Amino acid sequence: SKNVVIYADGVYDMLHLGHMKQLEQAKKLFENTTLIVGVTSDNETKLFKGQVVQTLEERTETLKHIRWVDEIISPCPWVVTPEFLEKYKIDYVAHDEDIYAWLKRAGKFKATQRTEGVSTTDLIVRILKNYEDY
Amino acid sequence: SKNVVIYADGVYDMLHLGHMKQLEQAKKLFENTTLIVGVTSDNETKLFKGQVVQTLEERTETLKHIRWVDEIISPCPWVVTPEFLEKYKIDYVAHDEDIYAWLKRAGKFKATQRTEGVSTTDLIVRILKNYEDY
Repeated sequence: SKNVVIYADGVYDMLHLGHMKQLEQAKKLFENTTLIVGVTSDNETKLFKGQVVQTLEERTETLKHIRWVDEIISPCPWVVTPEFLEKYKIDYVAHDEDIYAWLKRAGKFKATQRTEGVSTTDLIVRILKNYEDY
Repeated sequence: SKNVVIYADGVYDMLHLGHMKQLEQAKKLFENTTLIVGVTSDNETKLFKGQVVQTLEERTETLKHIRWVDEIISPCPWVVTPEFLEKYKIDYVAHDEDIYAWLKRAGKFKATQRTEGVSTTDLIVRILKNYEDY
């Protein structure tokens, strides 16, 4: 079947299994896909969302090693526009008032899911529990 | 050119960029390769090497998402033997008195390098420095 261009964006700070499973899900939405991953800039992420440990260059370099990632746009725009989708010939946007209503209206919204309890910060908590409060 | 089977093993706890670059280097030792990655068991790692945060299943599941990894042996043997290399038709073993002298003697040892300062635990230290001692 025809190749389908999928776009997923995010911060991808401290990349963990949860991110990887979400990228896998986006890559597998159709039989033959090109998965483009957008990595948000350092300044926009901190201004609008919150703190980031790794720089754009670090977060991008790590994603390059993930088998589902076909292309990376780094930095990506903070807000997806219809002209952005036109410019990169994106067929669907994958991700987890409604600022995405236009995407759904256009038939280009594909839902993916988050995995709880697999984050990098979750592992640090596990390490700490070897140390009894008393 | 002919396909070359490469074997790299390790713990791969809290997989980070350093691991990923080492896997990439092993995968790229020749033009056409099959990279087999061995993931050490939980009990042998703790007995002989030291503490592990993630279980075998977790460490293995994460490696499955790395683009350089063609096959995984999980758990792998703690000590590589000549019969192991025969059994999986391994051409070279890649990794960073000399218990590996027989590998070098056989022409099957390929060196790879470690990256300093990119580990998961290094990121936690960076987080903590936002908090002044005083």
